[PDB]
This record gives sequence, C-alpha cells and structure tokens, in this order.
Amino acid sequence: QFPRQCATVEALRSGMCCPDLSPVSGPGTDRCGSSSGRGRCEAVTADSRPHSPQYPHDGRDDREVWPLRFFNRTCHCNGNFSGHNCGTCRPGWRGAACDQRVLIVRRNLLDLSKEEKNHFVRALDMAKRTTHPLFVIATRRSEEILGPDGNTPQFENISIYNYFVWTHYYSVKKTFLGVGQESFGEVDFSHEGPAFLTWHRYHLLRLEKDMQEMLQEPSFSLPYWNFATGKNVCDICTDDLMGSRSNFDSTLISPNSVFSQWRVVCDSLEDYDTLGTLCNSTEDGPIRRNPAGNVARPMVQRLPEPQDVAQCLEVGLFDTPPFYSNSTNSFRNTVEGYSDPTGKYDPAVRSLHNLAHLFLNGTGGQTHLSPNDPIFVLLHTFTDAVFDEWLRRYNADISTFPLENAPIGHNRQYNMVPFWPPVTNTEMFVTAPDNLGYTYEIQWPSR
Ligand SMILES: *[C@@H]1O[C@H](CO[C@@H]2O[C@@H](C)[C@@H](O)[C@@H](O)[C@@H]2O)[C@@H](O[C@@H]2O[C@H](CO)[C@@H](O[C@@H]3O[C@H](CO[C@H]4O[C@H](CO)[C@@H](O)[C@H](O)[C@@H]4O)[C@@H](O)[C@H](O[C@H]4O[C@H](CO)[C@@H](O)[C@H](O)[C@@H]4O)[C@@H]3O)[C@H](O)[C@H]2NC(C)=O)[C@H](O)[C@H]1NC(C)=O
Ligand SMILES: *[C@@H]1O[C@H](CO)[C@@H](O[C@@H]2O[C@H](CO)[C@@H](O)[C@H](O)[C@H]2NC(C)=O)[C@H](O)[C@H]1NC(C)=O
Ligand SMILES: *[C@@H]1O[C@H](CO)[C@@H](O[C@@H]2O[C@H](CO)[C@@H](O)[C@H](O)[C@H]2NC(C)=O)[C@H](O)[C@H]1NC(C)=O
Ligand SMILES: *[C@@H]1O[C@H](CO)[C@@H](O)[C@H](O)[C@H]1NC(C)=O
Ligand SMILES: N[C@@H](Cc1ccc(O)cc1O)C(=O)O
Ligand SMILES: [Zn+2]
Ligand SMILES: [Zn+2]
Ligand SMILES: [Zn+2]
Ligand SMILES: [Zn+2]
Repeated sequence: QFPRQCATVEALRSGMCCPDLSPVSGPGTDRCGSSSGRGRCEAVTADSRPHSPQYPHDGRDDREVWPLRFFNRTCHCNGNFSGHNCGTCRPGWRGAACDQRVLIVRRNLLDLSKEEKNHFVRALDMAKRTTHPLFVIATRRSEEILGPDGNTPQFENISIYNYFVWTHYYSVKKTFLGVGQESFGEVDFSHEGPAFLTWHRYHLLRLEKDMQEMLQEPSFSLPYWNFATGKNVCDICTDDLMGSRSNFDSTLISPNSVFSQWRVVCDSLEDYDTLGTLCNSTEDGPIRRNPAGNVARPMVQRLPEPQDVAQCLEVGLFDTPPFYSNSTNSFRNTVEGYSDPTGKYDPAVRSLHNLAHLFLNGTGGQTHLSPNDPIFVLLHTFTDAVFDEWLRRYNADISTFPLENAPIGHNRQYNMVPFWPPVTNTEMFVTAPDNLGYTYEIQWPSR
C-alpha cells in the first residue's frame, strides 16, 4: 500500500514517506519534487473525530487514524501537482507544468467499437500480469512488519490489477483477535456507511491512472456496465468481453476468454484470520461466476430494473443516521443496495449495487474477493455514475455526510483506507467533470 521506496526499515523508523522525484544532488535532495517547487514533505492530517461504537473494540487495528500507524509525514504537492512524490498531475490535468486540462469520458462497455472492446480486455489482462511500478503490499500486520529478525520488511511486489484487489481486501478484513481474545466487532472501511461511494470512487480513479501509466495512453478510460436492465442474464458475459459460461464447468469462464486464465488473490480467510497474516501476491484458483444461478434466493436472480436507478436519485439526503446498512431515506444506503430504491430500509431488500454483485453467484459476490472478477470494475464505474449524477442534481450537498460517529473508516475527513498518499472522503465528494477530469456518457431514465 506504500511506495516501494518507503517499505524499508529506515523509512518506517523515520515515520516519513517522502520519496525523491529527481535526486540529482544525491539521495534525499529532491523529496516530493521540492527542488523544482512541485511539493513538500509535511505532517499527515488524519481524522481524530470519534466513530460509532463497537463491542468489543481494542483500538489496536492498524487501520485506525490511517496512515498514522506507519507514517506521519507524506508529500503535500503544490498547485495541480500530485503523486506519491508529486511527479505527476492532479486528475484532470496534464503536462510538465500540469496546466493542460484533459477530460476523459467513461462509456457503456456495450457502446464501444469492436476495436476498443479488444483494447479494454487486453489492457485489463495486461494490468493483471504486470508488476505495479510503485506500490508494494504488506503481508504482515504492523507488529510483525519487519520480520522475525526485525530487519526484514514483510512487503511483496504485486501486479497492477492485484493491487486493486488487495486494497479492497484490506479495507474489509476482520480485525485480528489472537489467542484468548474475544470475538471483536466486525468492521468495514469501505461499505455499510457513507464512505462506500467515495472509497470506491477513488478505487476506480487509482486503477484508471495506473492503467493509463501502464499503457502510456493518458486518455484511457474505464468503461461501465449498465446492470439496471431487469435482465436475467449478464449481457457482457461474452467471450469478446468479460467471458461467457464454460461449457465444461458452468461456474467457470469460457476457456475462450483470457479471464478463464486469471487466478485470484486473497482467498485464504482461514489462514489470515488464524495465522495472523495478510493477503499476499500468490494467486490460487480461478474466478467463479454463475449469473442468475443462485437458486436458493430467487430475489438474487434478476438485475435491478431501470426505474430502480431513477427512483433512488429521488432520495435527497446523501446519508442518514446511524450511517449504516440499516439507514432509511439515505441515498447512499439505497444505491449501495441495503434499502429499497425509494429509500425504505428492509433487512430483506437487496437492490442495485448489492443486487448486481449477488446476481453473479460467484467470486464477484464475496466481499473480500469480489474485485478478482473484472466485472467488478464495470459494476462500480456504473455505481459511480449514479453517484456523479446525484452530486450534480443536489449541488454536492455534503452536509448530511457525518463528521463523526459514522462507522470506523466513514467519517467525512477520514483518510480512505489504505490509499496512498492519504486522501479523504471529502476530496472525492465533487462533481467529476469539473473537479476530477472525467465524465460519463450516460442517459438516465426519465419517469
Ligand atoms: C512521527 O514519527 C516519528 C517516527 O516514529 C516512527 O514512525 C511513527 C509513524 C510510528 O510508527 C512510530 O512508532 C515509529 O517509531 C516519531 O519519532 C519517534 O517517536 C518515538 C516515540 O516517542 C521515539 O521513541 C521513543 O524514544 C524515547 C527517547 O529516546 C531515547 O533514546 C535512547 C534509546 O533507548 C534512550 O537510551 C534514551 O533514554 C533517549 O531518551 C524513549 O524514551 C521511548 O521509549 C519508551 O517508549 C516506548 C514507546 O514509545 C516503549 O516501547 C519503551 O519501552 C519506553 O517506555 C521511545 O522509544 C523515537 O525515537 C522517535 N524517532 C525519531 C527518529 O525521532 C515522531 O515523534 C512522530 N511525530 C509526531 C508529531 O507524532
Ligand atoms: C451460489 O448460489 C448457490 C445456490 O443458490 C449457493 O449454494 C447454496 O447455498 C445455500 C445457502 O447457504 C445452501 O444451504 C445450499 O446447500 C447451497 N446449494 C447448493 C446447490 O450448493 C452458493 O453459496 C452461491 N455461491 C455464491 C458464491 O454466491
Ligand atoms: C442499525 O444497527 C445498529 C448497529 O447494530 C443498531 O444499533 C444498536 O442499537 C441497540 C438499541 O438501540 C443497542 O443496544 C446496540 O448496542 C446498538 N449496536 C451498536 C453496534 O451500537 C441499530 O438498532 C440499528 N438502527 C436502526 C435504525 O434500526
Ligand atoms: C520490484 O520491481 C522493480 C522494478 O519493477 C525491481 O527493480 C525490484 O528488484 C523488484 N523488487 C523485488 C523485491 O523483487
Ligand atoms: N449483501 C452483499 C452485497 C455485496 C457488497 C459488496 C461486495 O464486494 C460483495 C457483495 O456480495 C454483501 O454485503 O456481501
Ligand atoms: Zn477506534
Ligand atoms: Zn504544502
Ligand atoms: Zn466494495
Ligand atoms: Zn461493490
């Protein structure tokens, strides 16, 4: 989750993650591109405000007041610069001066030409096989991060797409208990609470940026899946897109799709929750997908209706107390899918984003594994298009987004876990076209 440069004994010892940009005069002489004016090494801001109660709750979780368990100094960039060392630009800008506005367009995957479709799944496949040039992932919790001999950082290289999967797993994993310790309350830094929409927003942005980097195609954009069709099939589960059903195992992907070759990460909950370890970069086992195949829950075998999207955009409040999966008249809880499309919570309703996950009846539905099915990307670009439309209709009314007593990870000014450099929910609560340099090509149901 941290730059390779910072995953060292010395940098953890200093508490400082301020890598060089262009260290012409030797190591440490252009931290954060300070010698060119691009940024400065400064103290991290981290939300201190209180969260909703948990029984029991030790507070030993390395995700509290993120990222302070590891670093308390990052790069703060000036102007429209950003990046872990301020070597790149804020979203929406390009150039060595970061002064050319760029605007990329995210579109319906089904609207793409045959050429762009092939480019997408090949780009996706590439990002699955290519080492992240920048981030490395911890395989051990903080108290063991430096190894048995105390001089060996427990960090692994990981692929671009697997990093996208890893960050999601880390945000939902259970707090370790140990030996003799009671069952700690279950927590979720990226679902069941207001930060769900902004966490996943940044999640996508980080993948888009990493893939534009990988391809050296600055305008590359992530497309989206309109799952609000009422359909009883998955209309992008074809061999020229996300993969059709295997004729040999009806829960596998057709061997004629590259995605049948993908192998998953983070599928060892039993190992982690007992050995005390974290998901690592070693893959094991294929994607399972079985659209409409959940015969035990008939509600989970059709997709959301088109009016479900239009109706949830009528919920005027962004979120409501207790800012949880049981909130009512809360647009966040509606689009996430724990309340019905009108606003009304019911513990039996599964709608929209949650409905779309369960529909897949496979790897795409398990909360710790779901990004391993690449349909995750396009399910979430769609969800984010709904978020972006809401932000527009209601001029980004951030007021009902709680500053405190939200579930842990979800306070308005929390640094979304485990993204780097630190980045608050507030920074994602903006219309995308003007403030984040992307927009959606989408028409909304007009009822
Ligand atoms: C920002 O981070 C700085 C770096 O700290 C690391 O990174 C952060 C993000 C965390 O991961 C942190 O745990 C990492 O260590 C941080 O500076 C560091 O602050 C710590 C905590 O105070 C310092 O450790 C303490 O040092 C004192 C005094 O130094 C003694 O040096 C020798 C060595 O033994 C002694 O013989 C002398 O008596 C010196 O006086 C120790 O008294 C103290 O030990 C006691 O406390 C610890 C827990 O803190 C217990 O385990 C012990 O048993 C003792 O009860 C600490 O070890 C550390 O030196 C310091 N490092 C540097 C490089 O400055 C900084 O404070 C953070 N800034 C902010 C604003 O929060
Ligand atoms: C996919 O759906 C199937 C069938 O709808 C699920 O397996 C059933 O789960 C129920 C409830 O837990 C069990 O009592 C049944 O024994 C299971 N049926 C069969 C035929 O195995 C399955 O868990 C779903 N998988 C995912 C990943 O969503
Ligand atoms: C939503 O779920 C929360 C969290 O479980 C519920 O809060 C509980 O409320 C009861 C009585 O009000 C307390 O005894 C529990 O300790 C609370 N749990 C926690 C974790 O704090 C709440 O009841 C639900 N809210 C609604 C509106 O139904
Ligand atoms: C990580 O990758 C970089 C280049 O991508 C390489 O220089 C380095 O040796 C790799 N690190 C490890 C720990 O294998
Ligand atoms: N109700 C489901 C919906 C869901 C949400 C997110 C996810 O990654 C996978 C999912 O399957 C759950 O909380 O497990
Ligand atoms: Zn706490
Ligand atoms: Zn600054
Ligand atoms: Zn998620
Ligand atoms: Zn999701």
